[PDB]
Amino acid sequence: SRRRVVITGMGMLSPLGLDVPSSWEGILAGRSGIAPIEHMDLSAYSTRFGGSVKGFNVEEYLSAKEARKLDLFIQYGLAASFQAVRDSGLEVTDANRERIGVSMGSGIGGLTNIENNCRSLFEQGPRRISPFFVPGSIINMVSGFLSIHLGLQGPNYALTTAQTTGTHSIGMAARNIAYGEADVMVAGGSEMAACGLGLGGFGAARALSTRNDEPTRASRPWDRDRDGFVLSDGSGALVLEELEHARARGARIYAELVGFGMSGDAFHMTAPPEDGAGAARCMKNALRDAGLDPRQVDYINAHGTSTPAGDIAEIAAVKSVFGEHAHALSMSSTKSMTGHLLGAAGAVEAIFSVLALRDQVAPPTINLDNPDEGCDLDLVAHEAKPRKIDVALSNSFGFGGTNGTLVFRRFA
Amino acid sequence: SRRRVVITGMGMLSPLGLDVPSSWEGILAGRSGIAPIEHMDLSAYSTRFGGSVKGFNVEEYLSAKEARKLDLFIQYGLAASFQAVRDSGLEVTDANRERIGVSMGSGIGGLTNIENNCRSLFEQGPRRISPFFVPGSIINMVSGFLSIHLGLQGPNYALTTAQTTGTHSIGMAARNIAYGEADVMVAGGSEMAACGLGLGGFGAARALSTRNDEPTRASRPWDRDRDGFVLSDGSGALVLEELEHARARGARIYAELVGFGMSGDAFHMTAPPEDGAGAARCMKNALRDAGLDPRQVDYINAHGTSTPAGDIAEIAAVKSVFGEHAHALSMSSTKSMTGHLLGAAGAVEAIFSVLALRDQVAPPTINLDNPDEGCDLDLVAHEAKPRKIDVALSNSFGFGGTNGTLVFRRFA
Ligand SMILES: CC(=O)Nc1ccc(CC(N)=O)cc1
Repeated sequence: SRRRVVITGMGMLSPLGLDVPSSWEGILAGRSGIAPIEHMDLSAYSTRFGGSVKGFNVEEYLSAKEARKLDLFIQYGLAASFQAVRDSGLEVTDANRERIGVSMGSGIGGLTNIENNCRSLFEQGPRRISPFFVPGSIINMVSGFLSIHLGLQGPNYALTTAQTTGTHSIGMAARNIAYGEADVMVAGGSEMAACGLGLGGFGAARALSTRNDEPTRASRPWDRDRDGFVLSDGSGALVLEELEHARARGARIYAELVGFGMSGDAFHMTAPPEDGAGAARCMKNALRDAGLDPRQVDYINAHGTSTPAGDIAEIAAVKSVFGEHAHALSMSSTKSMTGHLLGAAGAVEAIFSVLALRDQVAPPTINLDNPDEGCDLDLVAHEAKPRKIDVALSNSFGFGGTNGTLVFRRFA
Repeated sequence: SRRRVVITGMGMLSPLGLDVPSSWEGILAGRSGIAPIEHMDLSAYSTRFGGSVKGFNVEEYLSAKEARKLDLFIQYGLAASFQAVRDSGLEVTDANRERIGVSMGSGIGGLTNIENNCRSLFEQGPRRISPFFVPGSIINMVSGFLSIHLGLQGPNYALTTAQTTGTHSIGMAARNIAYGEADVMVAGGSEMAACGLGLGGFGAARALSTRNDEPTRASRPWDRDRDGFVLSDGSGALVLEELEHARARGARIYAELVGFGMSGDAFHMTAPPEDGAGAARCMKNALRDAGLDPRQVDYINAHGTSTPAGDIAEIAAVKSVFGEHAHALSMSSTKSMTGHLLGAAGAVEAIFSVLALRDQVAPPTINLDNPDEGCDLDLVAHEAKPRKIDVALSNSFGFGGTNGTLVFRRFA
């Protein structure tokens, strides 16, 4: 048998806002968080824009001294996690601290720290590398720092499955609780790869939209004029909680996490297969996990990266999985507004999926001016759509052909 | 309901050899794999030695063309994965490809590659960044590339939990099989952190031994003259397999994986607590998971990094878990010979723990000339000790206070 898992707290930094309600307000308004990147020389770069976190104040969370030790991705991870725990009302005690764990991940980790320490290294040699370089840059330090700050002694780990990280982190945290290895988990991911290395790295693979003239129109999933993904920064964290543990302390329950699917394409290092066979297997695995029929799905938060191959594969995968119901569900890419937070994409999009359930509204796919060949599904073009949503899927399909799907259902 | 998990295949690059048998021969012979580093000028560094992989031929596994796109840690991860799969005798088919997954982790991932591309960016501009920078450097691409080469469509993910990565990777892969998410998993980790930022970063933290004039004597777990860990490179991979699946195909079974434990210290970003309270919680979780009397434990492969605080914390944790039986079991650190492979430490040491079971021998702790205050257990000083081993435990502890324990026993 298996215990049920609910969402009792959510936290976020995104290009739309410094918390969940501000981000969600921008999502439902169709607002873009995309703009040229500042305080950075991007002259020799073919992409000069992205989703930055605007006006983040780390000292709401940490002392200036402890923040100086930590890469921005870790700072963002901690901000979302601290928000999620506060949002949950959970009280950590000697009686429960061994049952409360953390799985906060990242796709690329501490590129900003690596960049700045490389500067020191090359210019002045190794003795100028920060003593906190390693612990302040490695991906497990959101889980590490959070556990130390709150006294969490439950399972303590971090995933790194590129653009699938956040989805896998939440799913595997849910499994921890279901199989009785924990009663509470903080899970999600964080990312800050709007360094030269991130824009240069993805830029070198010509993976990025180069629509520098109109950065807010760059991310246009399933639009015939799309030219690659938009790089974005931020974090999402959820408090996952066993249902009876949640009910006993009178927690506010946003939604139930009913399904987790994983698969590998085993196809290509960066490109999905044309027919989305891997994403189809993963969605089917998630629905089977949830004991649900494809007909019961109302809302999908797509991966929807605005890459020509990625977008088309996801249409193929949804038609294959959902057959005569594929047009009845609504599917949207919130990456049309946020851009692609890579390892954090799955975390913030799980939150948007839970909020679609709370508010009975499908977030828009903005910039869908001219759907491409075969993009004839309900993709919620331009504006939010109020509707019945009992069951919401969130998909993540990343490099190495690693796929994740989460199934959320209304709780009452 | 929970299925049993056996080891059918193992693979390894270590400072002692280019496979498991050659590495194991070194272990039983008390040979050091530590030598001054030759692959770069370390004259400006306070540490100029480590455990390098010697004579690695990537063209035993991959085309030179593919290898040139991949960081050494991915090459090392693929080499150990391919060895483990071949050693398993398992044949991938349309019938089973969806039931075979991979969880190969790293602490740091492609630091060398990211450093080299940082150098190109700074000296020459962003147009010199490799288009293979991201897929050739990020941690999930051991899992990704292995799945692509072998056609593995099961759960596809990667852990990054610093020096606990290998242990966590193996443990959670076992859980995937135990719970029915997969019948086979390739699990372990790989590390190549021996670049400027790696030796420089650990150097800046004053974490590394500085015994440059006698590198083979540098790693001296529990010795009163120890002065930090020795940085080492390589990979460990194991094929984990549901027991009936293994029996059904006539697989050679090395041992059964009966116990996995995790805990957080919630103590310090980098320092283990002196009393080993988190290590003790972790081992107790693992032993309860295995349904064992602690007195059943015959052999512990310690974390045994050769840091003052780490080594002593482990004696304290073992004494607290095992009481008087702490004086009956054998505990050794193979890090005395291999050094600290960081994210791969848990992977190679799980293999040494299985081979301890197959051959009925406790590997030595070499260089244990003067055991420190309170280091009065059977630490297998100097020479391999043939003895009865029914149950073997492998411990890892990492930055973020992250703890993993694996419990193996003989299978009949
Ligand atoms: C394996 C390979 O073809 N590497 C590669 C590295 C760097 C670049 C960027 C450049 N213009 O030189 C392009 C390609």
